[PDB]
Amino acid sequence: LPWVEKYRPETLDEVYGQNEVITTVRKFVDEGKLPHLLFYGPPGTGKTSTIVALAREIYGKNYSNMVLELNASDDRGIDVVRNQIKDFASTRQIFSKGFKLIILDEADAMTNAAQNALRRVIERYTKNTRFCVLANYAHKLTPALLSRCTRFRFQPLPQEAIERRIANVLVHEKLKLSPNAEKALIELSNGDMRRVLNVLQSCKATLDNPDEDEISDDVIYECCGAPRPSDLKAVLKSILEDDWGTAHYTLNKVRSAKGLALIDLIEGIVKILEDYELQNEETRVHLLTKLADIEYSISKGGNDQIQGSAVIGAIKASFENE
Amino acid sequence: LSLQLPWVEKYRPQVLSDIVGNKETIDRLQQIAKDGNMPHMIISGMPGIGKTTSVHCLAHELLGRSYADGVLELNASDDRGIDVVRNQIKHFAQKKLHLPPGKHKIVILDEADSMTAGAQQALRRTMELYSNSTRFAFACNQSNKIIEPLQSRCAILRYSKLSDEDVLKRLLQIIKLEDVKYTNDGLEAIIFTAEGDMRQAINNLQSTVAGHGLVNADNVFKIVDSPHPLIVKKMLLASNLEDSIQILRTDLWKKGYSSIDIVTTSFRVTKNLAQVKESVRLEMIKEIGLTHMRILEGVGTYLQLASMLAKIHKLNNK
Amino acid sequence: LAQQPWVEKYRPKNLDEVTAQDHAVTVLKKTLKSANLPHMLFYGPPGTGKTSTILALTKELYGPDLMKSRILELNASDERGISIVREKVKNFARLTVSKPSKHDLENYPCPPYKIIILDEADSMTADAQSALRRTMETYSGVTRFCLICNYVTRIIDPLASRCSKFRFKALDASNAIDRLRFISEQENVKCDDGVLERILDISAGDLRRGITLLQSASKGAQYLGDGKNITSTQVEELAGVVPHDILIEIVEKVKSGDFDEIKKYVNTFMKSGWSAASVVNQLHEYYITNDNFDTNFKNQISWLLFTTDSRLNNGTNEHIQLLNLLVKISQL
Amino acid sequence: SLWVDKYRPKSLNALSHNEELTNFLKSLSDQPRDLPHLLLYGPNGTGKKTRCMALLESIFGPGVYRLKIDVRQFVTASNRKLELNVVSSPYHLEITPSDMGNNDRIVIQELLKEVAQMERYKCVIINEANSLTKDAQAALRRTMEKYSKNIRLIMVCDSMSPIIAPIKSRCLLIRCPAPSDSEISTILSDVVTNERIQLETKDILKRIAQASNGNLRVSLLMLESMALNNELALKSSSPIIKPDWIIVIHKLTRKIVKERSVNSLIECRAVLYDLLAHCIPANIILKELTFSLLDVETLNTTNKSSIIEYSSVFDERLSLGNKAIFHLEGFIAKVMCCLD
Amino acid sequence: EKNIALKPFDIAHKMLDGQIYSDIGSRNFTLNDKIALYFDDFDFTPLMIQENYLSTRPSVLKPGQSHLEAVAEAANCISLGDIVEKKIRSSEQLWSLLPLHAVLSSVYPASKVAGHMAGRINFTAWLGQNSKSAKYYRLLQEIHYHTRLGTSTDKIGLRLDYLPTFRKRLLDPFLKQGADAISSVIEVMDDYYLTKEDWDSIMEFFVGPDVTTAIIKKIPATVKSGFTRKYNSMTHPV
Ligand SMILES: Nc1nc2c(ncn2[C@@H]2O[C@H](COP(=O)(O)OP(=O)(O)O)[C@@H](O)[C@H]2O)c(=O)[nH]1
Ligand SMILES: Nc1ncnc2c1ncn2[C@@H]1O[C@H](COP(=O)(O)OP(=O)(O)O)[C@@H](O)[C@H]1O
Repeated sequence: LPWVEKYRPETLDEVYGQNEVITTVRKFVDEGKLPHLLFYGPPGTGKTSTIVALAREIYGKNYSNMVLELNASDDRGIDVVRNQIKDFASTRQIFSKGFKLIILDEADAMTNAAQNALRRVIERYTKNTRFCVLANYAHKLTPALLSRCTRFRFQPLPQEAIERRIANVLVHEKLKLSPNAEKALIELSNGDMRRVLNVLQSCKATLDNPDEDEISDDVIYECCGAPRPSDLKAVLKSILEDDWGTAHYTLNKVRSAKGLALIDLIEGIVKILEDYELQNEETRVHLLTKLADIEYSISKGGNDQIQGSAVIGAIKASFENE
Repeated sequence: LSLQLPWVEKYRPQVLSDIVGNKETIDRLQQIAKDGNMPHMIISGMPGIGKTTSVHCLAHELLGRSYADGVLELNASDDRGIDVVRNQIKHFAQKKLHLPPGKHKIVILDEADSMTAGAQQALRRTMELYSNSTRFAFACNQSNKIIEPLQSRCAILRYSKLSDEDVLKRLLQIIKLEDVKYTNDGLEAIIFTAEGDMRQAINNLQSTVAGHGLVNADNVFKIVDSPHPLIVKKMLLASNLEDSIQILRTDLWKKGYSSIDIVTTSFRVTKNLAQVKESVRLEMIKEIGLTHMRILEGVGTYLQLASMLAKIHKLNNK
Repeated sequence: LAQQPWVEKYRPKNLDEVTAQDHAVTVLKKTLKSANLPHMLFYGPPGTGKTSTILALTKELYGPDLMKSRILELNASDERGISIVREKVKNFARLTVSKPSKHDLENYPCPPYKIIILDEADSMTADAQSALRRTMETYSGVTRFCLICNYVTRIIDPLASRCSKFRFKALDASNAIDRLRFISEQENVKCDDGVLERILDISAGDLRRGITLLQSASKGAQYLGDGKNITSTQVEELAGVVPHDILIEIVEKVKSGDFDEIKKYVNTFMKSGWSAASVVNQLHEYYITNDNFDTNFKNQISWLLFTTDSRLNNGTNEHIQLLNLLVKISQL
Repeated sequence: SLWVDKYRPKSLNALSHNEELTNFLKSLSDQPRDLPHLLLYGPNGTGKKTRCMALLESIFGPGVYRLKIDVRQFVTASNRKLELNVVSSPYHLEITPSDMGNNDRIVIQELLKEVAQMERYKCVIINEANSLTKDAQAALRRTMEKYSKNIRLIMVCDSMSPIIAPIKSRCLLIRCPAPSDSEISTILSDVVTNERIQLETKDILKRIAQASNGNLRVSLLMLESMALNNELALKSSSPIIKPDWIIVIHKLTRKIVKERSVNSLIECRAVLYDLLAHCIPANIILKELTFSLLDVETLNTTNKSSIIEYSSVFDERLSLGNKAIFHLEGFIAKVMCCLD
Repeated sequence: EKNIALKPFDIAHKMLDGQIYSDIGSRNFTLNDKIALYFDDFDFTPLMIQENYLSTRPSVLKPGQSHLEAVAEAANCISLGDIVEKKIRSSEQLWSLLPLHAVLSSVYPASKVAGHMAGRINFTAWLGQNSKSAKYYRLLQEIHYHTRLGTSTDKIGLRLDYLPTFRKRLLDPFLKQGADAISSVIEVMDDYYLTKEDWDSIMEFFVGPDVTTAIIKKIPATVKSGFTRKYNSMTHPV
């Protein structure tokens, strides 16, 4: 069984904070002003727990009759899910008078046409059905769907909470994790507990002895398929200190042998260059502008070797200002 | 448990007089309702401004009781197919329904510009065949994409984005009807967040009333999911590029705000920076829009935001 | 006749025939020894043997007769989009698994799952890769996915975590030239000295492109009479590579710096039909790797070449872009 | 008919320039069964289409020139009903899918599938292959892989850069350089001897060849126009005749160089509006204006460098825009500022 | 009713006024007001700004800056706005970029060339020119379809290269030979399946010194009558 389903926050106690959303939705229900809700944010913040707690509070024993739980990423099809929604809306019960709640997890995975059809369905059944939409990013949804849904943002979990959850998972699964590996995993996941759990499970599976072996940072980076900071630092050092031929050879060799895309290399180098102490602002201005231009040109295609040499030249030229 | 009636749905306009913006178009629609005999019309404008709502209000005024079955709304880009929606339109047109002599059945089509050649010709033929009892209203974003034969038969109405004054008037009316306690800065913040989006403004007002009760700037910004305008203003007006990048990293990128929200809030804030000369504001807006276009093309990285900040800082120091 | 591309014709049949990928082959053999085959992620420089190795592993797993029925090969880049690829995968998985015969069972393990191979998986978008991960999770019982890509970092973490990753080292120049020489001798291709080296240089070490270019050159040699040897000029013509003499003339015209002379030369160059993009690429290769230019000149010329390449990628007039690029370099 | 069309070579033996390419085509026609897919690239008006037709005549016979034109109707998605002009012969087809805009991929797929099903093989000639969309090129690669038994594609383009690598790997790259001035002079001499045109000296043909910039079609049409104006007797003092749009563009260049002001910019806008409305492409206008500006002898190196830089910038902007007059006026204004 | 058509004129006149771009006028009429002015009739505002931004006398010129530099910067921004508009109105449907298009096409060039209107606000000529270009492209497509079997060229090549010689072979003989050249003209038309409608359409494609309206009008009516009578009196290939 996946570790994402396990250790999932089952009650509001497991949620670190965000009681404001619960209180606002409770007031909406009490005052009879409940709109179509949209909960978005990183996975693991407690959107599902919050909505199921609200549904249990509203309905109680008839949760299975008044709540329809759907997942838009099931990929069954637009017509089948539309039929499901319509038959759930049409199955009114006299002994269970009241609005019916529909929960759609991972709605951001839908195509634009599916989202427009969902918005039309929401408008059609708004008289007796209330829709709750769960997504990872609100900007991935169509503007038509966004306007009709009241937006609630779930802030990313604090680093201390993520570390506590990681420690709980480690002690539950008897896994030993190096502090460097833990820092790398936290940095790569970027406040997403699902990524943490998936990477930990995969690393445990790949271990020859999942009970008496410690996961290193190299294992984490290999599992995530991410550029190691050591390689990026070596490339940056070669660019900054060595001449043009050596820098070009080093960049090409590193990003071809290790399978690092030029855009990912640019992102890593920009991340590293943030901590650099620059005596001139023009250095940072030139670096940022030129690297953004190169990345945008990369997104449209173009010559790969020319773009790599452009990156090298942009980094070299900016540092001429000290 | 009872019925749920959100403010955005309860206070949506029903009669024509409930619409705030587009004075000329609303006056034309009111005249059409007054003299009856609704001509075929094409309402065009940027999406999301509520073009279909105006014709819905016109249908409510014209028909009244018979609005339940005398009005059919459809989407031209329906996934069910153009043929099936055309068949539905034909079935509705052939449906017999008694009406007062001065009124006619109304068919509202959304995203009519998505229709291609042939389908538009068939719709024109259907409209001509049943013009005695059925009138057609087409809603589209680009009026030029509608074929000339359809445009000649219809009367063009142009719908524009609501101004801040209209949003303020609607919010004041809602507040008076709901005895909402508020401050001027709170309404200013709500109008600032919703750039002519009436539904977003009403939703934000409702959420602020529920969460805190008193509508002021702090509570509105706490409710609003966009980055806080003060943080964006500090990032933009910082005299040092390192300070701007640090503010970005700490307060916007690491707080889960997407790049789209960041650039939109930067665009909103730069427009209102009265301390800065308008030429510098226009240069900053140009850079912000360039990075917004880059983000919308699929880049959307943190490096683009850093470059935007670098260019803005370069502009500021002259 | 049984005409077949030389790339697919000379693919190694078994894992033991892979020359330089010792580490990946050893790890794959160890995995094959285990009764369970996890999802596989093949990454490395192009033309290293990723597809060859996965096909050899499939052959050793199934058998020559059963492997064709048990394999679906897709290219997520050349395909129309996500929907076509995912629907084809769904149809392949939903189809009943072919029953192995007695000979297949007694000669090969014949595992009860079918292998789906995706080529150029890194070119997929994030949404496409998430949909592919969902499809893999849905049908993980009976299908194992092998993703072939050049950059492992272009694959999202949720999809990459599900796959055991095998790294293919770039082929050594000696190994690639030996493979090309062996292919040429078997097909009786008369090649002059340095022709295979020129083919490898044009292909930038990509053995797939090198084999394709060698096959194309062999076809051209049949059309030309006298049965002469293939020469570097022919392969340069077939690959769309501007001759080095024209590049030297362009460099000298830039060095002289006369605007009118450069304009005249570019005007007379565009009449020969040579590609401007090839000229830009070769100028980049010449200038960047040249020891006669200092750091500042290369810093400026890298940005110049980048701007010219970005403008050429938008579908613009080659003459204007090339003239602007050559004029800008002459002012450095 | 016009001399450019009357004396067009109708066979591989009738070709007079680029002897190596003629020998290559003759060798190709000797083995029709194993004919590869071809991609011919080079400057405009160099004889690519003529060479393709000559190869088709060598393979199938003179019947390839018995051409009949028909319109094929295709029902696409959302019931868009399209018309494509297909020039056909009892042995081959000629299509220009770029005339359908972004709907080229579906037209190509439908028509190629129909041709393959209707079928040793039928050759399909695709004009302006470089302007095909990438989806259309992917569909072309799919049809090449699926229907290589019955379909042999002959793609003609002016530049091979927009062509995708998968297409290039499965096709034979043929480079067609523009003829030299001596070959153009020889062709024009043959034409004038056939038409019995008086020549004071052979240098007139050299001047015509130089003025055409290697474009054989342009040189032939210019020779015909000059002969008609001079009563079928060309003299050494006969001026070189240029098309109307080229004359207008040269006048615009002279006006821009002479006076740089806002009123001059307005009148340049009027001239550009006149040029664009009469089916003169924006890229052609920009290229001609730029190369006329660079030929002015009163401009120094800095002015010409600024002009070519602005030309590159606004050419990129033209390739990414909709309203061409905007970019053309921007380029002219920038040039006026740089000259002043 | 006419106020609807007058609205773009008023918007263009207000946006090109130099008073609202000074330091004092900016406070009274802020940037939000100008963007709102764009969003009123946003279909025509960029067109009107592009049409009328060369007819001003700039009062907002920076020291050391001439009128020509200001109009060059305005034209640069206008072309950028056109690119943004193309990206907006394509299949991508990026309607969130409307304020950016507003600034790039209407507000920034107006700020660059703001001043007193030296003349009158003229309606945009791009729509009529676009319609004319579409009509002539349809005519050229028809001519190319008719003459495709005789000419080895594309549509653009037919316009650029073949048409001058077709003019020399179809209209010039009438000027020097009168009605005696009708047979040769008809013979040339027959070789390319050119109808009399195609002959009329061909003469409309010429610009500058090659305009044929006055030349055709100067041709005697008897010559034209004989030409059309001889054309109608004989069968033609099709
Ligand atoms: N006499 C002669 N004329 C040629 C030769 N090659 C091309 N031409 C002429 O060049 C003109 C234009 O060639 P075209 O088919 O349009 O080539 P493309 O448009 O560049 O592909 C034709 O009308 C031919 O008359 C040749 O070898 N000999
Ligand atoms: N290690 C190797 N040993 C022998 N031949 C190889 C090796 N790697 C690649 N090749 C040659 O490359 C050709 C196909 O390359 P391919 O495996 O498709 O490249 P990629 O790694 O991009 O999939 C085959 O014909 C094969 O002969």
